[PDB]
Amino acid sequence: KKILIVDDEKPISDIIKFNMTKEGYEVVTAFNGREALEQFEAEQPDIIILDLMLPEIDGLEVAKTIRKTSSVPILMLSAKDSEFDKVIGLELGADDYVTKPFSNRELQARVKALLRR
Ligand code: BEF
Ligand SMILES: [Mn+2]
Repeated sequence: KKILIVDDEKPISDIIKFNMTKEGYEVVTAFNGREALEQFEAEQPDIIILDLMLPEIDGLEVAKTIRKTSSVPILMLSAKDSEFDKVIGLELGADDYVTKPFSNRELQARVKALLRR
């Protein structure tokens, strides 16, 4: 299965990529919202892990845009942790929302859980 990881911080991106690889997933990466949409269209990932504070296009806009055409599972992963952030994320179409700092194992488990549907 193929995961698109969207995050503008390379160290965070790398950590997630390392862990999903070790899990057997094919990983594709994007470092801003424009790249996220471009990779989504080119790669057709099975699941997107989606940072919110991004250059070019923010994660909410990315999610809103993707949802015009696709029901691909989206897991938002953000330092933004307020009630408002989580609720708007989910209402815009995120299937799950995980906050930074995060557990690698819990991220793994939630990806498996989302894929399971
Ligand atoms: F910049 Be992500 F919203 F932690
Ligand atoms: Mn960010």
